[PDB]
Amino acid sequence: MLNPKYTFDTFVIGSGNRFAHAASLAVAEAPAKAYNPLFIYGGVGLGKTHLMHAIGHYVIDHNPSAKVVYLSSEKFTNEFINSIRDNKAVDFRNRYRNVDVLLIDDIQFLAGKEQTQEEFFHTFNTLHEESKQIVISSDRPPKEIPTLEDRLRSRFEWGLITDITPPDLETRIAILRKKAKAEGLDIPNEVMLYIANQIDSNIRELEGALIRVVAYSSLINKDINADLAAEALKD
Amino acid sequence: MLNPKYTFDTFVIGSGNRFAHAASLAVAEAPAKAYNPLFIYGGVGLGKTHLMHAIGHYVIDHNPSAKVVYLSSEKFTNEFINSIRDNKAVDFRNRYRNVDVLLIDDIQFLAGKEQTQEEFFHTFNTLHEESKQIVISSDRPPKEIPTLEDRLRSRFEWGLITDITPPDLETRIAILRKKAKAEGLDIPNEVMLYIANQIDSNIRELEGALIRVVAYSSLINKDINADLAAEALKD
Amino acid sequence: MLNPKYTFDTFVIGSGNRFAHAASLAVAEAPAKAYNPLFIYGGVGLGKTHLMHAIGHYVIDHNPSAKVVYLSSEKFTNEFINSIRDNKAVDFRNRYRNVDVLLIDDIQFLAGKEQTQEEFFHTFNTLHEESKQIVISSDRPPKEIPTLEDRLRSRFEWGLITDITPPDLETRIAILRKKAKAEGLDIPNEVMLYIANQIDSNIRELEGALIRVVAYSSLINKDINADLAAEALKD
Amino acid sequence: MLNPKYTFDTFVIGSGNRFAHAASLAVAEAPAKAYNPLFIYGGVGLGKTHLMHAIGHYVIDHNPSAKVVYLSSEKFTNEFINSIRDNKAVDFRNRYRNVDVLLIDDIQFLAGKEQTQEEFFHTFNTLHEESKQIVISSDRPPKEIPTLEDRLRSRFEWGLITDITPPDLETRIAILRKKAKAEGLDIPNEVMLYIANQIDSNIRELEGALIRVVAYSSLINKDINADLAAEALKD
Amino acid sequence: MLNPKYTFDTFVIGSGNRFAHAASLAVAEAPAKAYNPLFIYGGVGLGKTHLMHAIGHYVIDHNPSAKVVYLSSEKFTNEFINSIRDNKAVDFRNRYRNVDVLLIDDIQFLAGKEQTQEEFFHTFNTLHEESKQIVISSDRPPKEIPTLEDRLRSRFEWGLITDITPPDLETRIAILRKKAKAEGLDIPNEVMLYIANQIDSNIRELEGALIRVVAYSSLINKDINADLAAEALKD
Ligand SMILES: Nc1ncnc2c1ncn2[C@@H]1O[C@H](COP(=O)(O)OP(=O)(O)NP(=O)(O)O)[C@@H](O)[C@H]1O
Ligand SMILES: Nc1ncnc2c1ncn2[C@@H]1O[C@H](COP(=O)(O)OP(=O)(O)NP(=O)(O)O)[C@@H](O)[C@H]1O
Ligand SMILES: Nc1ncnc2c1ncn2[C@@H]1O[C@H](COP(=O)(O)OP(=O)(O)NP(=O)(O)O)[C@@H](O)[C@H]1O
Ligand SMILES: Nc1ncnc2c1ncn2[C@@H]1O[C@H](COP(=O)(O)OP(=O)(O)NP(=O)(O)O)[C@@H](O)[C@H]1O
Ligand SMILES: Nc1ncnc2c1ncn2[C@@H]1O[C@H](COP(=O)(O)OP(=O)(O)NP(=O)(O)O)[C@@H](O)[C@H]1O
Ligand SMILES: [K+]
Ligand SMILES: [K+]
Ligand SMILES: [K+]
Ligand SMILES: [K+]
Ligand SMILES: [K+]
Ligand SMILES: [K+]
Ligand SMILES: [K+]
Ligand SMILES: [K+]
Ligand SMILES: [K+]
Ligand SMILES: [Mg+2]
Ligand SMILES: [Mg+2]
Ligand SMILES: [Mg+2]
Ligand SMILES: [Mg+2]
Ligand SMILES: [Mg+2]
Repeated sequence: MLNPKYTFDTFVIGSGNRFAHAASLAVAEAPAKAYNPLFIYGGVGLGKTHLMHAIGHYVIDHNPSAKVVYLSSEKFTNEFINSIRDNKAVDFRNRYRNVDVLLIDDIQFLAGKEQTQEEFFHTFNTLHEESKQIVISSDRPPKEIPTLEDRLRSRFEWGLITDITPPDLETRIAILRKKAKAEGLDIPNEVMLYIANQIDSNIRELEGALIRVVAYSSLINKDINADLAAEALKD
Repeated sequence: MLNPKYTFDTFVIGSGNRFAHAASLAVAEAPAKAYNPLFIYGGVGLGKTHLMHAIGHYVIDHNPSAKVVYLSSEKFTNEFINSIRDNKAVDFRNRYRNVDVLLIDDIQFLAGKEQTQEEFFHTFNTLHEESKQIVISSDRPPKEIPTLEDRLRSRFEWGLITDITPPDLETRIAILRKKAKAEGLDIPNEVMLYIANQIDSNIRELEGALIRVVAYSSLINKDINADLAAEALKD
Repeated sequence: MLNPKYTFDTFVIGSGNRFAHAASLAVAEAPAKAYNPLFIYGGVGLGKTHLMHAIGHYVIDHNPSAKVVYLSSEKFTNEFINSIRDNKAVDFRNRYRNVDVLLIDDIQFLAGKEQTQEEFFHTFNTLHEESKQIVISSDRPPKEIPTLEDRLRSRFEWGLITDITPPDLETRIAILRKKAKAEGLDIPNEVMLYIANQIDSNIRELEGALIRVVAYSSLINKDINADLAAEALKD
Repeated sequence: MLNPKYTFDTFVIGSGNRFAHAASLAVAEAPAKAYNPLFIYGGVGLGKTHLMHAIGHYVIDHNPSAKVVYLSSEKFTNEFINSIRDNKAVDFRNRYRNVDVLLIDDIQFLAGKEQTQEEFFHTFNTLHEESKQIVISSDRPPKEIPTLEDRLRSRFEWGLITDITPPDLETRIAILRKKAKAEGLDIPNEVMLYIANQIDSNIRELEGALIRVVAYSSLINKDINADLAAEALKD
Repeated sequence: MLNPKYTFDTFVIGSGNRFAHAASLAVAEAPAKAYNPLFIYGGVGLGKTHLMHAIGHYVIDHNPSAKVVYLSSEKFTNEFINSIRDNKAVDFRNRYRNVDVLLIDDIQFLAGKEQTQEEFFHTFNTLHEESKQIVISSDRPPKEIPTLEDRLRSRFEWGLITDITPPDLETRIAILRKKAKAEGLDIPNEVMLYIANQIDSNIRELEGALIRVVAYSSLINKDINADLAAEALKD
């Protein structure tokens, strides 16, 4: 279930993510003991899911008996709605109310879902009173999620809330050198600089702009440089 | 489900398609470990579908367990809309969210299909965060697909993007020669030159010209030469 | 569904239709495995529809388990538009995308019909990719059909195109002789020769001129000869 | 729907209309199995409509399940254009394309109605390939109808064409006697002979002459002879 | 709608209007069953319009269910041209093709209106084929109306034509008597005989003379005598 590229070690710290990283490690090192719940929000492609998976690995790599479960809220909704239609709701509860860490991603996808919101509420309360770790990610802070009840907003606000903001030029370059290290790549700093300057959006667009430049250098079998990089990225 | 005619074998490589060929061979050699997702775009009849079936053919033969699925985005839409009407959404999701390689063709037909775009978003995230191969083809790069949410455009720009451009005279001649050898046809080079020189459009029109010339030869029982070829293609 | 008077047995082969007839029979004997698609074009009354029924009969008679559908693009347009109004698009698609042989007459009636063009595109792609025979006819070649997208034009050009031209004096007579033979009639050669010489337009006008000669004869109850003929066809 | 005065029995056969009569009777006796289509043309007031209603009477009397529709091409035009404005085109098609016999009068009023012509085209084709009788009347041969496409002219010439030419004096007398007999009148021969001699135009003008002679007789309470006829028709 | 003073009860029969009167009553007693159409022609101020209104009143009085419409051809022309501009021709056809009796006055004003002619043709055929009464008035017989097509003039001649000729002295006297009885005046036969002798033209001028003579008498305050009449009309 846990993408194995998404560790603390592959996660680059910058000003924009420092809080969320420190909170995520606090929680990993001391599950249910440090911050419960941890609520992480922020814009598209900024590492929410990466951090959530990093908390996961850390906890498992340190307690092989720990029942650790990641899933988007869309998947939590689908399994729940199913258990009602198939009358096996008792089996959905024995699953999700007895995990040791619950990592639930993108809770904004519960908007306009009266029933799944309620079931998430009862799941949240059970896990909290049983000293289990809850980690929720969102694209926006609890106040800005519509159709949400006070009682549920109130529990999202009860632990630590951290935001993630987009990285600067320097941080984008550090994210580029980190993926390049991961595949043994010798790349000039003028290239990274050039790439990071064009792509100031999400680390996916960024990750992708690098994959291209390299793959192209490989096809034409020529050394990587800002002349090549710019050619590979016109389109 | 896969065309036996569309393999890496029957695919002639030229300057217009070298990138997409290499990318597709890499993806095929290393499912999910090389480029994920791979996104291929280009004009009419230049080998996108062929390259996608080529990836399928190779993976199934280097891993007879792998679940490999090819479909147009229009079939993905129809099957999805159906699954909601006949209240079997769980069966649609069991299939598309649990494949090892998804080959999804002509992604632009999700233009202005808000529900299906969202269903494809979650399908994508499930497969990518579980190291499954996504290959996506389009008639255009992600920045140019209308209605396309920016949430997906980004996921399309996150792996490798390759385009294919129309093959030159030399590659068209080589596509003709390759089709002829496969039907066991002995055809003079001057005829392949004649055909390749008149048809500079798409490879579908190029195959059609050869089929016409062969059929008109067979009908008038005369050996294939450049006078016959010009006679058979006048209209 | 199919005209029992429209078979290979009743189709007269001349230089003007040798190519279309040869193609139609190859398709009929080896469906999906000789030429696919087959595109037949030609002016008014030259046996396009006759040849498409003849392929229907041949395939049905030789494989009773084959799903063979003949229809005009006009009926395809109305059945589609209707399936949309009645929320029954899925019933349409289950029919036209699962046949073994699609015989679709007069595709020029899709000029100006963008929604149905897209629907025929998707039907074409599904049938071709699943090794099903497509046969399309037209009053003109693909490049002369207005409003057609390049992706659809290219699909019409990808198999064998065959044109039909107006039959010569020898073939007109052969056609008159064949109609007469079927209708138990007995007619001097000078009569066929006179009719054959006067009607050089379409086989409809030709059949019609034989029908008036026979009818004028039956009326004034005198036996058929050149003088009666010229009297009958005085127009 | 049909005129009870317009039968084969009430129709006076001359040499100018012998051929239309025979063909009409043949059609009536064997619908869809004798002449299909039957195309009748001729000048004003020579019994085209009479002959069409006569076909309709004969078929309905020998087959109560037969669906027989008589209408002018101008009524076909107004019902079509309305069915488009009122979005009920499928309701018009259900009517006209499933009749057993279609009797359409004065086809020349389709001249300059390119949309209606096309709908009639598709109506013709549907009715023809399902073995339904078509009967068309015109004031002129298919060739002489302006704006008519080739594909439609060709279909009008595919069956039996029959002209009707104005009646001779013997037939004009034979007809005046039929109308007089139909009203139980006793009228001297010299009266018919006088009228038939002064009126050589259309049977409408004949009928109106007899009506004037007879109305004048009854007004001035004197018997009908040549002198009174001559006095009544002075203008 | 209609003139309450134009009845059978106020129409003075004489030898000049005998035939037209008989025919108009014959039609009124037996709508669509005695003469269809009825064509009335004749010079100025001879009671054509009066007869047409009298038919109307009689039909309405004996049948409250009956749809009777009187109008000038000029009102028909204008309402029809208006219907085309306003795209409401369907509304024009609904009105005029579904009446039980159509009284259309002064048909000659259709001369030169080729478009209105055709509309009146089709209207005529529809009313006629559905056994509705058509009454047409004119200043001249059909052959003398210009621009009229053969097929329309034919239909004007298919029924009864009645001419009206100017009235004699006895009838002029009787008309004056009847107008004078209507107003409740004691006018000596000497006066009526003076007016009738001097006014031999149309009954409008005849009515005009009486109105002057009466008004002259009212002003001078002198009983009406034949010398008072001579001076009143002196100019
Ligand atoms: N700080 C970081 N260091 C290294 N890689 C990073 C960092 N932030 C993001 N990435 C990479 O960027 C990609 C997107 O990260 P992800 O964890 O999916 O972001 P997200 O905020 O969860 N996106 P979304 O759900 O669309 O709003 C992954 O490949 C991450 O490893
Ligand atoms: N490089 C090539 N060598 C051999 N055959 C080729 C090549 N490129 C395309 N073809 C053939 O061309 C035809 C069309 O290829 P296909 O892969 O369907 O193109 P496409 O890019 O998918 N077209 P479209 O989906 O309309 O934009 C097939 O018969 C292929 O076999
Ligand atoms: N070669 C032929 N031998 C015998 N009959 C023929 C031949 N060609 C045409 N006909 C007859 O001609 C008539 C019209 O043929 P059909 O196949 O309908 O023409 P088409 O090309 O489909 N015309 P159109 O659809 O108007 O563009 C039918 O009765 C056919 O049987
Ligand atoms: N041969 C005939 N014998 C008897 N009555 C006839 C004959 N021909 C025409 N009539 C009568 O003439 C009148 C008009 O004939 P009809 O059948 O309407 O002619 P038409 O050819 O349709 N006229 P049109 O549409 O203006 O060209 C009717 O009253 C018919 O019954
Ligand atoms: N025979 C009649 N008896 C009494 N009044 C009559 C007679 N003929 C005409 N009139 C009167 O004369 C006037 C004109 O009659 P009207 O019916 O309009 O004539 P017309 O033929 O319609 N004229 P026009 O339309 O100019 O060609 C009205 O007041 C009628 O009542
Ligand atoms: K709740
Ligand atoms: K949708
Ligand atoms: K050669
Ligand atoms: K094939
Ligand atoms: K359409
Ligand atoms: K299309
Ligand atoms: K047409
Ligand atoms: K005439
Ligand atoms: K007219
Ligand atoms: Mg995420
Ligand atoms: Mg493709
Ligand atoms: Mg045809
Ligand atoms: Mg008629
Ligand atoms: Mg008047």
